[PDB]
Amino acid sequence: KPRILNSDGSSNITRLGLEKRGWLDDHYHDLLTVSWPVFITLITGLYLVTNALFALAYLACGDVIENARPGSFTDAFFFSVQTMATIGYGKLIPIGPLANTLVTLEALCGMLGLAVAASLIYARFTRPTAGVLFSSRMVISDFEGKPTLMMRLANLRIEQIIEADVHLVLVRSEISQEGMVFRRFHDLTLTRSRSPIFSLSWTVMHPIDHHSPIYGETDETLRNSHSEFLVLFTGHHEAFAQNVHARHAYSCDEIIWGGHFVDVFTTLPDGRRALDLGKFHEIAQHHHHHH
Amino acid sequence: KPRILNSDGSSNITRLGLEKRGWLDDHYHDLLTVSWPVFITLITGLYLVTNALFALAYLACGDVIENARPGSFTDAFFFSVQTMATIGYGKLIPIGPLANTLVTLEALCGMLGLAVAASLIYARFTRPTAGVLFSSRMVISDFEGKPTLMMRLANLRIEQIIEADVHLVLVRSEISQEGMVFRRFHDLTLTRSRSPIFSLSWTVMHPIDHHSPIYGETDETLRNSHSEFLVLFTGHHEAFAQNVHARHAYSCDEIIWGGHFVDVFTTLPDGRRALDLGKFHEIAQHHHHHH
Amino acid sequence: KPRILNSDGSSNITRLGLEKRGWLDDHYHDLLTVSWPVFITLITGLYLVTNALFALAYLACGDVIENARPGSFTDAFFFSVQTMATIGYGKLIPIGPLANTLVTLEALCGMLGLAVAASLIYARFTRPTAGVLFSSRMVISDFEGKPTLMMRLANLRIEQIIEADVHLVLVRSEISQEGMVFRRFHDLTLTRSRSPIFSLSWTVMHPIDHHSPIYGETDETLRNSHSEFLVLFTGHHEAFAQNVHARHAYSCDEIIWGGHFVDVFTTLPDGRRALDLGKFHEIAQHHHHHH
Amino acid sequence: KPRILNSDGSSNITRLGLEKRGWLDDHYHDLLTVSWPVFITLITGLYLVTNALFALAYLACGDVIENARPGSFTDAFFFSVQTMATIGYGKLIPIGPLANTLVTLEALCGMLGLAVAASLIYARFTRPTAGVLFSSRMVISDFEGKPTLMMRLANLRIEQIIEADVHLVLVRSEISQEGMVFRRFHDLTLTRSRSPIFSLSWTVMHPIDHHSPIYGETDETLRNSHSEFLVLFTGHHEAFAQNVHARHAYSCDEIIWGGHFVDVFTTLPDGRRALDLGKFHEIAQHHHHHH
Ligand SMILES: [Cl-]
Ligand SMILES: [Cl-]
Ligand SMILES: [K+]
Ligand SMILES: [K+]
Ligand SMILES: [K+]
Ligand SMILES: [K+]
Ligand SMILES: [K+]
Repeated sequence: KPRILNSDGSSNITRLGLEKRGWLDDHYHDLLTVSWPVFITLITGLYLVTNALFALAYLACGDVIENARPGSFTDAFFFSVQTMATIGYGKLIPIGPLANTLVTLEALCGMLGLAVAASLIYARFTRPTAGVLFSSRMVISDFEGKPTLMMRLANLRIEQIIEADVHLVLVRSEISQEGMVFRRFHDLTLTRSRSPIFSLSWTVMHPIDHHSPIYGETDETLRNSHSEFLVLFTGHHEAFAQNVHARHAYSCDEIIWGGHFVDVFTTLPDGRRALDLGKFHEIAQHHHHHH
Repeated sequence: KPRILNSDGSSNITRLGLEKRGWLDDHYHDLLTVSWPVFITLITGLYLVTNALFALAYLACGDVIENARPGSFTDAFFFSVQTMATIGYGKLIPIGPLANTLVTLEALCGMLGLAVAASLIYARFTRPTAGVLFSSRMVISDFEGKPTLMMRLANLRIEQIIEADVHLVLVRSEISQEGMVFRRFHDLTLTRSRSPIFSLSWTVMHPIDHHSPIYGETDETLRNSHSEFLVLFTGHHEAFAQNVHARHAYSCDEIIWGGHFVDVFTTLPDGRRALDLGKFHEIAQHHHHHH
Repeated sequence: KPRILNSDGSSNITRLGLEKRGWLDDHYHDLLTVSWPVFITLITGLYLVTNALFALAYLACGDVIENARPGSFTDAFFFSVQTMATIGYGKLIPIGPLANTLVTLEALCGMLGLAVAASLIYARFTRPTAGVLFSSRMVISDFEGKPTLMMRLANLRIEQIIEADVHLVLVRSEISQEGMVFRRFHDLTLTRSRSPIFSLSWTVMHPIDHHSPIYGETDETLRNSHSEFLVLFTGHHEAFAQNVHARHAYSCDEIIWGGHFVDVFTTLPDGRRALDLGKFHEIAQHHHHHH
Repeated sequence: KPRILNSDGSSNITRLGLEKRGWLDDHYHDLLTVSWPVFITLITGLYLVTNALFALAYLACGDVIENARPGSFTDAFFFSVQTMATIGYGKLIPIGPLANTLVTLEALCGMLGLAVAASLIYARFTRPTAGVLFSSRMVISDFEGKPTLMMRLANLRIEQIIEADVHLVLVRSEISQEGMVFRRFHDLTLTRSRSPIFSLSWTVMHPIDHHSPIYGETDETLRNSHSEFLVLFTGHHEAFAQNVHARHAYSCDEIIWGGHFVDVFTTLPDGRRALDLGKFHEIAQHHHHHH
């Protein structure tokens, strides 16, 4: 049993091609992902090499930086750094027609330099994360007189997410009248799918009624169709004053028949009502007798 | 009677944990909240203690700043300030291999320095506020032949909010067939929940009909379930050319049975039609006779 | 007959209060509206006064700018300009403990200076406009066998608006069973309210059927209720790769009973199919005979 | 047979007018479209011709730049470049009342200069692209016992698009009871129009049932009405942490009656499950016998 969706809801499918690419994915399309400290290294790195190059560029021009040593790389490099940052001390003024032309070019570079560098930082850099915890398991047990598929999520930060949508989706292999076998998605209807203010915990619920794609199914039948469940969550995070997304996926064998999530809200001596996420993945079962 | 939601719709529940944190909540996740004047202080402060440091850094290098006094902090500090701002007067040029290397590092810093500082300012700094006033009370009284749960809201600014949604929500403790007591959310249907152009005042209305979760309830029964009402409002503000959110919460004892909001629109000698928010929280009751 | 909504769908109602204000409406809440050329003046202006002040600040410190004339404002001012821009020529270096402290403060100022100035520009400055033309009139005439309320809109730019929503809304004075007279909004159902790709012209249509709030109404009855129609349009503009909004309002006497918009699409010798907005406000009527 | 919508869903219709323009379309309304390398040229170019100008401006003032040659353009130009970038070496200080006034003006320019330049870059520059491939053809064939209009789309990048909407739309010429011929849009209902996580491939499907605008139509009848199909796709791209849009259009003769898309998912020796976009446009037909 290989898994079509990973737990984080990434696709396992291998992709085939080697030709074109996202314009701007990389001309984030193709930096704004890797960790903060790394990001800085890269910009730092790029900052140096760029300078050390213009440095190399002045030298190959001659002894054309005043008050500089003959053909010295450090002196020049620092003049470069001193040109690009736009520090312009003066002691190291340019010389002639050429050096000066590299100057105005080098200034331009550090200017855009700064802009791009600003864009990234803001882009990140923004992309905020949702701090949403999904339960490691699902359960099917009775609620309001129906067997109900359930799972739950928690908000890991103190800030509030408002206008929160969850979508719970069955994915499985089906056969058509026409004898074609395909992979189909079903949007399980939830007792409730919109929570206007998500702040603590949320048990999402699919009553398996006669209208449910999983009516009359069992573990065995679910495994036969290699059924999986995909959960997508979204919301506007008060913290970032921005939007957030989280996904997660579950396979059949992560569905506990009969289970009940343990209550996650507590009452305490200090602070009264509380919420203990230590219990978030806890599920109760009734264990049957042996002989 | 302790309150589960505060008037501002913040949650009263105590949260339990002490382990992880929002990546970027603080690496706004963890500044862009505190007041303008404060923000400036902080950046000002940071600006100083970063300079003073590099200052300390040059000194611990030796008498390595030219035209500077021996081991003087002020002179150096100013050279720092003069390096980071990228002012580069020149009179205070760096000395040797080391100082110069701190320089290029210090320039980088003030560069990102500027970018971050720009990001924050724009981030704020944006997050605009909705200037929405909620009535201090709710009422239940007859409209179009049904008892109706009502409350109202007003736009506190001259700008217009377009595409405005309100969601009015009953939260209460219920018992399931299976003898489990939980807290449930109901979306009260509104005679109208979308207002395409919100500009003045808006009375939001829940006709308590047979389909209403509060059909046949009374003050007594509402208190019994510790019922609360949560209101979320959102919209695109023409002002900021951006989105806005406001919430508020009400308990049972802020529902006035029989009350009628007072009309808030006026006709006047000058300007004709007007709107008086002075009367926004005013509610009419019929008082019954004593003996 | 005074008008409750203006043609541009602004509210005519006078607003009453004089106490609080939008935090950031103005601390755009309270610049990013006035025209480009004006914007520049203001920043230019602000740029000068700020400098001329720090100038005044150095002087009141003494003859503390080197190579400057005694107590001269121009010299100082230029040193200020030379400090704030972070030009730092050098010929005009600061003097002592105090001047230098104004320096680091002045640099900070021009830094934020630049950031704010950047934020605004981007904010504007963004807020893009929709170039949407609304017809000066509405018409009620027969379409598909029903009298139909209609009006139309055109896209004034070459770019495309995608995902376009229009909302057409009756506003009028009504009376409740309970003898209260209020102003009510009705969302007229449109044959079609979503146009996924708005690019040329769009006649929006409300079939007055038995379900319509304006079933059996007439000019006379519409005027009695001081009925108005409010139109809100929104969409994502391909141009700005951003969102856009437009509104407009119509009173009774801008509804032409019997009228038909003139066809606005043409066929031509050159370019074949065309679209002539010169005809956009043209309406056909049948004029009855005299004696 | 001329085509009303092109394959990319641009409109073929000629537009008529020559009077007003988008405020900011160009005052992106009217730069942020042309290719990266080009963009840089333009800013580079602009950077130069703004400097050369101020250069010309100083000269026409006299020999007013110190340490500069008499009336030399290069020297001045570089002083310009050295003023605008805010490099401020010093060796080339300004002279008198006038030069200095051009200075503070030139600094302002390079300041806004930088801000605008930063805005554009971020604006671009953002507008991210969707990397969505549409099948070159449509098909009508039986699925679940109904003839079904189908086509499919694929994600060309490794990143995921979440909350993806597709809208498939019949456009054709119709005649009203009132003998008026117009162009009408129909929203074909899809067996599924929202895909919460689009990542690989998606066959979009319109079961032609009794409720379908294309019930009982044929190639002949479709051509008669000059029917076209328009597809709009949108989604939030995880990559850019932003939104994306793609459209495409199809005419009658790009609908293959009886065809079946070839399965695009594969199983392999290495990596097991894969997806081959090489087969994306492949369609199966049953070819009938000759004599
Ligand atoms: Cl499907
Ligand atoms: Cl209403
Ligand atoms: K400088
Ligand atoms: K200098
Ligand atoms: K500088
Ligand atoms: K300088
Ligand atoms: K000097």
